[PDB]
Amino acid sequence: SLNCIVAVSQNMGIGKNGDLPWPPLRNEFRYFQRMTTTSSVEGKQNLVIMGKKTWFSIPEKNRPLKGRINLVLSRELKEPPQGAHFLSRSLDDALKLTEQPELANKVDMVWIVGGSSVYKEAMNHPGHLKLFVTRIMQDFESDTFFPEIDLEKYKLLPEYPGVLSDVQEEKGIKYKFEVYEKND
Ligand SMILES: NC(=O)c1ccc[n+]([C@@H]2O[C@H](COP(=O)([O-])OP(=O)(O)OC[C@H]3O[C@@H](n4cnc5c(N)ncnc54)[C@H](OP(=O)(O)O)[C@@H]3O)[C@@H](O)[C@H]2O)c1
Ligand SMILES: Nc1nc(=O)c2nc(CNc3ccc(C(=O)N[C@@H](CCC(=O)O)C(=O)O)cc3)cnc2[nH]1
Repeated sequence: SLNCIVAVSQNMGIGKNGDLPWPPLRNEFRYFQRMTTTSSVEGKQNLVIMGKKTWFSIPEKNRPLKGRINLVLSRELKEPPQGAHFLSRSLDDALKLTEQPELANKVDMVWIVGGSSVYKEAMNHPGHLKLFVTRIMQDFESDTFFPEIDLEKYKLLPEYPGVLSDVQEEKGIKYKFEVYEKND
């Protein structure tokens, strides 16, 4: 299945000057690490698809995201950024690549991890799509925003395996984990 994962502020912001609009939330990042890294199929890895700015928004010491196959999207870059496993010129080229048997046999989940335009194209992609959305319950100054969630297609699930639905809090900031789903 194809999955998006994101943390959004109340104003639906996701980035500010190539970083997150809020201070580091240690447990929310752990959640991101766990969901993207954990495969539900023994012996297979997970694969993350991300835009170019998101890739460089990750501290160099954490690149590539360990335990996961990192794929970057770019139309300008000649070579893949140092540390990336794959480069693709479009979202669909990347998805077509994950379906190649040499990959599919080693890959379980595909995770879209940003940025904005990558989120938008994926959420309108036809098929089975899940959105793992962390609702940060506080407005934050942002220059990049998450696109609209169409509630005529996406349904908020009341629970999901491995996700705590209770309100969380770190550094004084409250947030909750949500999961939306659509089929075709
Ligand atoms: N809160 C969160 O969950 C979250 C998640 C991710 C990112 N962020 C934040 O969001 C910001 C980055 O997001 P962003 O939307 O500004 O940038 P982005 O979408 O990560 O990257 C934009 C660039 O990626 C390439 N690209 C994107 N979509 C493509 C496509 N379909 N095909 C080919 N290339 C494609 C292009 O590079 P070229 O110009 O080379 O073609 C484009 O200029 C940062 O501040 C980051 O910290 C937040
Ligand atoms: N829910 C969610 N939260 C985020 O913070 C998030 N961030 C991005 C993009 N930004 C980043 C920035 C840093 C790292 C990072 O350093 N990841 C490491 C360490 C996590 C940790 O232990 O804090 C990793 O292995 O996940 C990941 C994504 C994309 N989707 C997200 N989705």
